Formats: sequence, C-alpha cells, structure tokens
Amino acid sequence: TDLADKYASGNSEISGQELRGLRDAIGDDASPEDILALVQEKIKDPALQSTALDYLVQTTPPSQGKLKEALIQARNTHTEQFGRTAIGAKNILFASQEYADQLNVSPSGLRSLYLEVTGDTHTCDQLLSMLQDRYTYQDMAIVSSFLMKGMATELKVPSAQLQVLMTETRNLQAVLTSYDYFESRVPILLDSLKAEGIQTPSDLNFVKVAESYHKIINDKFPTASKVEREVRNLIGDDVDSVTGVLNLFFSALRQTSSRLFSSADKRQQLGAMIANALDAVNINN
Amino acid sequence: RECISIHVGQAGVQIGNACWELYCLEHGIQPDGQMPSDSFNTFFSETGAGKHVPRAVFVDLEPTVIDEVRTGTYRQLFHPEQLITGKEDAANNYARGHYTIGKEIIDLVLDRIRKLADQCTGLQGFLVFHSFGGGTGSGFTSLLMERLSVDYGKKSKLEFSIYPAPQVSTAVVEPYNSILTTHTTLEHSDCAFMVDNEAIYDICRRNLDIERPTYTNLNRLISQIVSSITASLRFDGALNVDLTEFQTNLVPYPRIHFPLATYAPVISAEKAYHEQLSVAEITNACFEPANQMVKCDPRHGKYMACCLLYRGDVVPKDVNAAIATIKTKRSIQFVDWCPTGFKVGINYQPPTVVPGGDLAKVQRAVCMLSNTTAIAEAWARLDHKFDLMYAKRAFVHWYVGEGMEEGEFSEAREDMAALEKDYEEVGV
Amino acid sequence: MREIVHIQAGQCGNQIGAKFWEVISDEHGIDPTGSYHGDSDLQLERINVYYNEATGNKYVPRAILVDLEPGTMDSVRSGPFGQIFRPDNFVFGQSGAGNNWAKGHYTEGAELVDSVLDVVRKESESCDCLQGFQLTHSLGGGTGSGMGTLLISKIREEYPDRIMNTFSVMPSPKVSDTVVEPYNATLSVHQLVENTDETYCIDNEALYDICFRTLKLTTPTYGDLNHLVSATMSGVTTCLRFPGQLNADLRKLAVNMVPFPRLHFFMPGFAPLTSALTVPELTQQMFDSKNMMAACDPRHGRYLTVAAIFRGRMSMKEVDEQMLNVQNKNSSYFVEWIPNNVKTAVCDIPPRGLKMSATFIGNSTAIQELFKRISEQFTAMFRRKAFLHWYTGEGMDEMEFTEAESNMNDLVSEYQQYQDATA
Amino acid sequence: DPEKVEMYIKNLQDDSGLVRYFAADALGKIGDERAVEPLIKALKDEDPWVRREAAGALGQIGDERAVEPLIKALKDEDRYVRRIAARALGKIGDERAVEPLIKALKDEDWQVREDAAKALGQIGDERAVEPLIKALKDEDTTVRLEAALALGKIGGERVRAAMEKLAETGTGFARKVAVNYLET
Ligand SMILES: Nc1nc2c(ncn2[C@@H]2O[C@H](COP(=O)(O)OP(=O)(O)OP(=O)(O)O)[C@@H](O)[C@H]2O)c(=O)[nH]1
Ligand SMILES: Nc1nc2c(ncn2[C@@H]2O[C@H](COP(=O)(O)OP(=O)(O)OP(=O)(O)O)[C@@H](O)[C@H]2O)c(=O)[nH]1
Ligand SMILES: [Mg+2]
Ligand SMILES: [Mg+2]
Repeated sequence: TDLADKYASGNSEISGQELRGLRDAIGDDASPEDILALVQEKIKDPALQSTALDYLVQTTPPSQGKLKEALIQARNTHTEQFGRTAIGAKNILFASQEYADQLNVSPSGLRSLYLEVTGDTHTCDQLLSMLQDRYTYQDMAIVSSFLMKGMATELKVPSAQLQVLMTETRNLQAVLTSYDYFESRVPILLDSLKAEGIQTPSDLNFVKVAESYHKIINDKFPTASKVEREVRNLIGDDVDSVTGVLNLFFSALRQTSSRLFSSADKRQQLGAMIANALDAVNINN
Repeated sequence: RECISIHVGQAGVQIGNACWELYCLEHGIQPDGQMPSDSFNTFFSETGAGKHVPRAVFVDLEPTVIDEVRTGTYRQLFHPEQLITGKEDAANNYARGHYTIGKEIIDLVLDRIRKLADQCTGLQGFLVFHSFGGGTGSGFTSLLMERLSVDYGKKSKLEFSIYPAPQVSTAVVEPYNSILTTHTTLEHSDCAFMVDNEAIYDICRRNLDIERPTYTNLNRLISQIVSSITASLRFDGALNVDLTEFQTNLVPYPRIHFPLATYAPVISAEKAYHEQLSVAEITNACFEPANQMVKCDPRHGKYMACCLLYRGDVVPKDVNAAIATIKTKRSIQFVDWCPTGFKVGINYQPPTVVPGGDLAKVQRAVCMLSNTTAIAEAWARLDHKFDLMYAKRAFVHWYVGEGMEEGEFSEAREDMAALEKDYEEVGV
Repeated sequence: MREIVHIQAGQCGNQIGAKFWEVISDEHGIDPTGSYHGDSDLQLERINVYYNEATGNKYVPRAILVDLEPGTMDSVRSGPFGQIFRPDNFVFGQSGAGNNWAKGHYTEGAELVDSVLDVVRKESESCDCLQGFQLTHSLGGGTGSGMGTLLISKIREEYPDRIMNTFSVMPSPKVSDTVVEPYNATLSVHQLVENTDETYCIDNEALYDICFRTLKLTTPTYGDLNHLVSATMSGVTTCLRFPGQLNADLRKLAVNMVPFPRLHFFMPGFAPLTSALTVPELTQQMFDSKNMMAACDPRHGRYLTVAAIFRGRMSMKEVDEQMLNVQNKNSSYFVEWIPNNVKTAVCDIPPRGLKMSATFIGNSTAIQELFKRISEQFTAMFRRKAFLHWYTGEGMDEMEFTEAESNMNDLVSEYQQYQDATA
Repeated sequence: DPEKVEMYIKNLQDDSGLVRYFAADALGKIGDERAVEPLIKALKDEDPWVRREAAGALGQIGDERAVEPLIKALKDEDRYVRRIAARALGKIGDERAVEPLIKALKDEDWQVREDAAKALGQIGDERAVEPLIKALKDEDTTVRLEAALALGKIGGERVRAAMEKLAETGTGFARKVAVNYLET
C-alpha cells in the first residue's frame, strides 16, 4: 500500500483512488496554480484539499525539485487562502468522521460546525442555545463530545480561545449531565405522585423541572422563599408535589457538577435554602 | 592459629547456632562462656574472668533471627557487638543483599570483623556460613567475600554453603541467587563445602527416621558434619591443622574447589541397643551415595583428592586395613595427573552428640572429603532451572530494580558454563 | 518488613474492609473495644502488622476509612467492630461521586485526597519498618475506583520503596445494574496495571455465581457475597499475620508471585465454601474452578505461580504429597519454564467455624478472561460514545478512554503470550 | 612492652565494647601498674563485660588502690561482676575488704557467696571466723564446703573456740566440720 492508501486509511472522505488520480493528473511542470485547480476539481472540501496537498507534496520525491516546490507553493498558497478553514478542519478530520457516523450526518458539516464554534468566543449558554436550535437533546450531548474531541486534538489554532471554549463546553456538558439526572428521576416522581392520586401539570417534564432547578442554583441571591416560589410556580401548590420536587432539587444539588457553583459555600447555601423551603411546606403535617 | 567464623543470613545464623552449641559441648564450655576447670583457642578467645568467647560474627539484614540468639540460652556466650542486624531483609533477591540493602550494613560488619581480627596473634582465615537461595545468604555473602579479599589479602576463606532443595525452599528465584552468588564468590573463596538440603533432608528421613524434618533436625545433622571438618582446627591434629592445609589437600585446580563431604555413621537415637560399627563398616559407608551431603554420583566422575577424617575409638592399623579393602573392591578412579592416595586423620576424641538430639552417640565416626568431578551434577541441576526461567526473563525485573544490570545475569551464567566445561576437562 | 497500612475507599471498600477487620480481629482474639481476650500467644505474635498498641494494651487497626459519601462514616461506626477504628482516621466528603470515575479521580476526589494523605502520613510515621499498603475498593463505582486509584498513584509518589497491594472488586451485570461500570473498571485497570505490586481480583460475577450455583442462594444479597470476600481476605493474609517462612512479607510474596511487573492480577480461591473434610478433598476443592473468586476457567490458561495456604491441624506429609500429586497429575496446566512454582504453606490456627480450610492464590494467564469481559462491555458503550460528556464535563478527556482501552487490551495480549510461551 | 600497655589503656575509652572488654582483659594479663587508675575508671563502664574484666584485671595486678573501688563493685547489679570483684579482693589480700566480704557471704547468688568465702580464707582475718561458721549452714553445699576450707586457711583460737561450740550445740554439716577440723 502506498501513501494514497495510508491517507485513505481510516479516512471515510478520501479514497487512495482519488489521491492517485490527483497525483497522476499533476504533471512535473505543473505550476502551483495548476496543482490547486486540479485539487479543487476533484476535492471540494478545503480540509480534504489540504489533506490531498499534503499527500501530493509528500508523495513527490526531492528529485522532482521543481514539482515539489510547485506543490509546496500550491499547498502554501492553499493554506494562505484557507488558513484554518483548511488546516483546522484537516486537523479534526478523524473526529468529524467518527461523530458523523454516530449522528448519521456529514463529517464536513461537523467540521463546519466545529470551525463555526471555534471561530469565536462562546459561553456555555451560547453553546447550549446554539445546539438546541440544531439538535435533539439526545444528539446534543454527542455533538458536545465531538467538539471536545476536536479541541483536545488541537494540541498541535486559537490556543487561548480554545482553552476558554473548552471550559465553556465542559460547563455545557455538566449542564446536560444535570438534565440527564432529571430525565430519569422526574418520571419516577410524577408516577409516585400519580400513584397517590396527586394530579400533576400534564406538560410537566424533566426539562422544565431541570430548568427550574438551574434558575435556582444560578440565581444571583437565592432565598428559601424564592426556592419554594419557583417550585410552586413549577408543580403547583400540592404539599406532596412541592415537597417531592424540593426533595428532587435537594437530591440534584449533591449530584450537580462543582463547576456549576460559584463556590463550595454556594452549594451548601442552596441546600440550606431548599431544606428551609421543605420545612415551610411541612408545617401542617 | 585463630579462625573467625562469619554467619550470614538465616541459614548461616541458624547453622552457626547449631555449630556453636556443639563446639561448646565438644570443649566443655557452658552457654555462659564458663568452663569448670591450648587447642580450641583457635575458635574461642579466653578471658581472665573465666569466659571463652566464640571468635564469631553473626549478620542478617532483618533482626528476627539474631534477636532470638540475643534472648536465647546462648545470649551471654557472644558479646552483643558480634551479633549485627538490619531492619528490612533482602526479600529472596540477590540484588538487595548485594547492592541496595547490603551496601548499608557492609561497613559495620567489616569493622566488627576487624575488631575480632585485632584480638588474633595469627589469624589463619575465615569460615563463612550462608545459603545460596536467600537474598542475604547469596547477595550479602558475595559482597562481604569481595571486601574481605581486599582487607585480608593472603588469608584463607572457607565456605559452608546451603545448596537449595525444593522440599524446604521458600523462593522461586533460588536458582538465580545460587548462580549469581557463586559467580561473584568464585574467585574470593579458597574452598567451599556445599550442603544440599535435599540430601540432609533425605538422611534425616532414612537414617534418623524423622518423617517431616524441621530446619532444627537438619541443622543438628549439618553441625555434626561441620564439627568433623573443623575438629582438626580445634584439637591437636595431624591432617588439616591449617585452613591452608584444606586447599593443599583438597583443591588441586583452583576454580574446582567444591569438595563432596560424606559422613558415617548417622544412627537414630531410637535404635540403641544395636551393635557398634567397625572402622571397615564406617569407611565402606563413605563410598555409599546415600551418605553424601550433596546429591550426585561419584561412580559417574573422577577423584582429584580424598581425605578420611576419623573420630573416636579408631586404631591406625584398622584404617590401613579398611582402605586396602576399598582399593581392591571399589571403583575409585583418580584423574590421570594426581596422587592415587588417601590422606588419613585420626582424632581420638569421641564424637559429641547434643543431649536429647535425634542423633545417637557413636563409638567411632568418619567424614570423608572428596574432590570429585561428580559435583558438577549438582551445578547442572541449578544451571538448568536458571536457564528455564532466564529464557523468558521471568523475575529479572526484581533484580534490575535493585541496582543490578541484566548483563550480570548472562555473565554469571557464562561463568557457570565455564565451570561445567572445567569439570568436563578434568575428566581425561 | 513489620507494619502494613490498610486503606478502604468507597461503599464497597468500606463494606468488604469492615468484614475483613471483623474477621481477623476475632482470629487474633480482639473484641470491638480493642482488648485482647485470646487463647494462644500466636495471636499476638505478629499483631503489630495490622494493629497499633494504645495505652491499656488496646489494639487499634492501622486502617484509613475514606468515602466522598458522608453516609459511609455511620455505616462503619454502627457496624459490629465500628468502635475499634481511630476517630481521626475517618476521612469523609460532602458528595459521593455517583459512579463517575472523573469525580473521584480529578474533581471531588482530588480535593479530599490531600486530607487522606495526611492520615496515611501520620499512620506511616508510627511504623518502625513499614512493609507497604493494602487498599480495599470496587472498580465499578466513582470513589473506590477514581479516588482509590488517585490515592494509589499519590502514595506511590510519596512511598515509592514500599509494596502497594489491593483487593479490587470487579463489577458484574449480575450484581450491579449501573451502566457506566465498564468505564470505571477500564479506567482503573489502567492505573492498577502500572501502580500496584499485587492485586487480588475479587470478581462479583464469581461471587454471585458461587452463591447462586454452589450455595444454592437464589436471590444473593451483598451480605452473602461479602461472607465469601471476608473468608478470602482472611485466608490470603494468613502468612502475613501468623508466624512463618514462606510469603511472610508483601515483598517476599511479590518476588514469588510476580514474574513480570504487569502480570500481578491474582485469582483467589478458597475451600470449603459451605459450613468432616480430608486433606485430599481440600486440595481437590481448593484448585477447583467452582471455588475461584475470579470468573476464569483455570483450564483456559496456565498457572505462572501459585500460593496454597492450608489452615488447621492436618498431616504435613499428606499436604506435601497431595500438592505434589495435584502438580504431576495436572502438569500441563502449570508453566514449564518456572520450576517449583507452586509454594505451599501450613498455619495451625484455622478460621472461625472450620477445623480445616485451604486458601489459594493463583497468577494464571486465564485472568485475561476477566479483562476481556470488561473490554467487551466497554467497547459496546464507547462505540456509541455513550455517557462520554459525564466524564469529559468533570475535566477529563476522551484520549484517557482510548489510552485505558489500549492498555487493558495490551495486558490481555501479554497474558496470552505467556499462556502460549513454549519452554 | 610499655607501648602495648598505653595502647590498651587508650582502648579503655573506645566506643566499641568489644575493644574495651578486650583492653581490660589484656591489661590484667600484662600486669603493668600504669593501668591501675584507668582500670578503676573501667569499673564504672556501662558494659558489664568491661566491668567484669576490669575487676579481674585489678585483682591480677594486686595494687591496693583497687581495694575501695572493688569494695563498691561487690554491690554491682551483675552477679559475675560481683563474684569477680570478691575473687579480686581475696587476691589483693587487703583487710579493708573483710567487712564488705562478710556482707557478700549473704549475697542472693551462690557463686558470689562461694567467692566471698574463698576470699575470706585467702585474707585470713579472724573477723571472718563467726560469719564463716554461720555459712556452714548455707543451703548451697559448695558454699558450705568453701566456708569450711576458708576456716582451714584461718585456724587459731577463734577457730578452735567456734569449733568446740559447734561440736556441742551445732547440727548436720557444721557439726561434722567442727569434729573433723578439730582432729586436723
Ligand atoms: N539447612 C538449613 N537451611 C536453611 C535454614 N534456614 C534457611 N535455610 C534455607 O535457605 C534458603 C533460604 O535462604 P535464607 O538464608 O533463609 O534467607 P536470608 O539469608 O535471611 O535472606 P532474606 O531473608 O531473603 O533476606 C532455603 O533454601 C532454605 O531452605 C536452616 O536453618 N537450615
Ligand atoms: N462484593 C461487594 N460488592 C459491592 C458492595 N457494595 C457495592 N459493591 C459493588 O461495587 C460496585 C459499585 O461501587 P461502589 O462501592 O458502590 O461505589 P463507590 O466506590 O462507593 O463510589 P460512589 O458511587 O461515588 O459512592 C458494583 O460493582 C457493586 O456491585 C459490597 O458490599 N460488596
Ligand atoms: Mg531472613
Ligand atoms: Mg458510596
């Protein structure tokens, strides 16, 4: 197997065939401009084009000093042209293809998404909103793992920027993990309430419950009154319903990632707040 | 005239205890050094107050074995500074005993030996007791043998080595420790008496009728053989009156310094009443492979030297008559460039037994010392077990971790291959 | 070469760890107050290995009790021997990793670790000559797995010259219904293969199968599994606690059991399981697949090294004979290139309730079956890139999953090479 | 040699007990007077082998300077140091040692009582007659034998008067000693 097969190996977007086809198409006297034209014709993806150019420069012996220099210049030009669009996407080729398979989507689409995400400073919330508008909650977590794989792999690039984006994506993941906690426990709570003849808001789902939980923890100055208030606004005024949710929020607090708390004190303060709310909704035993 | 005994590791310390218990009985010294009242002074210094103190040093990298000597019946026999211990043992790893742990204690041991040497008017040499299989017995002994060669140049160094035996053996790595120590000790020992635990174990079972012999059973048997070898040095003798006389009479080729000791009679205490064995009978038994303390066949090899050390009610004419019968009846083939003779020694002091002890009191006994090429059979057993493990480099990482480069293993084996070829070359 | 420092992490670690203390304390004649009320002087001979002496000759365990889950403090304290433990030796957190390895190894666990290391330091100073450390934990959880393996690495950097030995409870679908267990077990195996000198593989699959198949218990609880763990732990530490020649310290056992540094995972076995048994019947049962605490068929591999411990008053002539027959009759299952690899030890003090017992420690190339079971369970999840955000969110990265996967598959391949290795 | 003596005197200060105990034994065997004050210092050594050897050495030299320090060694914790200090005091033959040796005749250890009786016989002071007569009734037969031997070295009027009394009112061994030594 040649360099073309080595390049095509694991690469779901390039065949050794098209690469050899490209190398064979490029004559020894091909100018840097000629090379790029040919690369562009057979390969539309800049990442794959840049990959092809690496293949081409690399598959060319130093004996063909003129061609290799033309190919090098072509690649240098292509890199000058695309920069990150080519190089960054090329860097995360494996990751994009792997997750494209899990999501049953296009790898280029994921690379585009990645570059989009990494092209600027984005907070966790910006990322969350950016993903919920594009994916199912089920798929979002998987997408977040692609982005994380890509950013980690970019240890070869907006260094400082990616570090911040990774911190923001980890926050996003921590939030999603919290939503998963509610996903499994909310039905149990609602079924147990239902079993005791307690009618609950028909639309009440884990997301609404989880969102209420996060409004509480992210509250700038939370109180037991605010806690109870949000819970009552959430599930209604049934003592067992309010108690159930407050108990769920209290259970959730212990399981929520530390990164989602401004300090260790914040977590304890929230617990105390929830406990006080539970006591307020238990006076009449 | 003086000899300093060095007891290294558990096997050495515990054999030394059995030896000194016997030496004391043999010379009529109580365990407090007092003697209710000169030959034995080569092994015991004499104090004006009454005390006879063993010219001995006891070393172990772990305290537990020597702590028992320090609190034992013989606690007042030795001065405490003669009993030296570390804190952590060599964990059956030669490299720990030689490099890692040994390096810490070596300087102290040497200074204590020097303090003993400075109380000698004419130090003959050293008698070193140790096991092959233990990390301290193998690793620390070779370190010490190397350093003694420097400090006491032209002084004899005689060993009593415990050749490992599966029955009692506590470590898988004992073949490695045995080859490694014998490689580094080879050019620093002048004579080495190997004691194969399987042979001593088999004698206890067969002769002494002990079904499952303990180290205590074995040690009392080893110390009878050790006593027979050193009797010449502790009593006014004619043969082997010197540590140097040992080499001259038993070591014609210098790498080939491993004589095979054979002792007779070894009668059970349970047996008496029984008819006492004659000079002819006890001599005949020396040529029986059952009575050898290393398992091998001399009827497969050739002799280089042969010493007969008698003890008790033995008459010179009876010895000559007994030897004559053995020359005419047995196949005692000597190497082509050696003497066809048997060096004989008689010590009219009867054999001493330990009151209680599994062994019975005898009227006459003999310990024959032979330098046969047949001892290479025991080297080959060890070399094979070493080969099987080294091919897969099993357990080697333990040694490399403890300041030993892997190459020392191959070098050691190469010296063993050479020793095996040397015993082969003698056979012509 | 004297004192051992015991550490128990997580729910499983503390449960199995407390039954271990209950068992050996009763063996050494110690009551939950730490007062010796024994029968033999042998009980106090090597007592300084696991116990420290207080004024009043109150023997206290050299045990460090850790969990990020605060509830485990009370579980231990309210247990039978719960009083015996040093109150300063309870290092407990505010959370409980919730089966997340990253939480125990990087976040919540790494916060508590320094406080644990302070307790390990103070127990290691009041040690004349420290042998090493012994950790009891489950690989399936978050604290026992993540924090436990963080501790192992942190202790190895502080006490590099000491032996690190563990009792690691392998997860099983038959026992725990938690999905992410193969991740936590694969991420821990990765650490253990590089940071421990000897690991006893207590497989929950074998424990369940013994209770279910052999003991006939149709619905086994943790209590029933733990009865087997306590008995196994009591037997494998017998040569350490009572006077002896063979395997007396952690390093002597290591030098005899570990031919290759990575191949240090042991298959513990014990006979009899239920409660008029002869030495041949004991030898026969102790080797039997049905009695191994790790779900591996010995017939699927070869034994590199074996340690057989007989407890009770029996013939040593019989044990030497039976162990020799078990080898010459079953020659092909023992590695040809490691001569005299099966070392047998006799202790006259039997375990409570038995007049005669046998404990087996095997380093069999058949342990690869156990790792393969975890790798198969892991691959199937990591394929779908499942639950990855729970771990990556806590700080760790995907590469650590791929590194743990490769390292465990290299371990299985390594076992296989010596299984097939021709003398 | 004068040099071997100074070398051993220097060794009495060595950190090693093996060196100190050997130096004391060697100095006793040489018998040079120069070693008397350093040996008296060695009677206060931490090591009982050194103390014992120093006591023995001092007895072998026989210098009076050693009498008061050896008298204090009769109260040593070590039974072999005590027994040797008694032997040494008898060897020196100084009268000052008679009252302390009469006390040592009542020691817990029989080897000390035996050496005290031998020493008292060697010194030959009449003050030992009545205490040695009482020692003929010792539980230890060898102590009784040495007390009778010791009175045999003393002799005289105190001995005769004590024997005439014992041959009349004394019983067992003491009676037999009184009748037999009266014939001698
Ligand atoms: N005959 C005899 N052999 C002994 C005795 N003690 C140990 N051995 C043997 O010596 C070998 C083990 O070596 P040891 O000398 O005990 O150990 P060690 O020198 O203390 O070294 P470490 O404990 O490893 O540091 C085995 O072959 C034992 O069978 C003893 O009392 N008699
Ligand atoms: N044999 C045994 N296994 C146990 C026991 N308790 C839990 N397990 C197993 O331990 C694994 C889960 O680990 P846990 O100990 O519960 O987790 P942890 O270390 O406490 O960590 P957290 O979940 O954060 O509290 C599963 O494989 C369970 O089957 C016990 O008492 N004995
Ligand atoms: Mg030892
Ligand atoms: Mg828990």
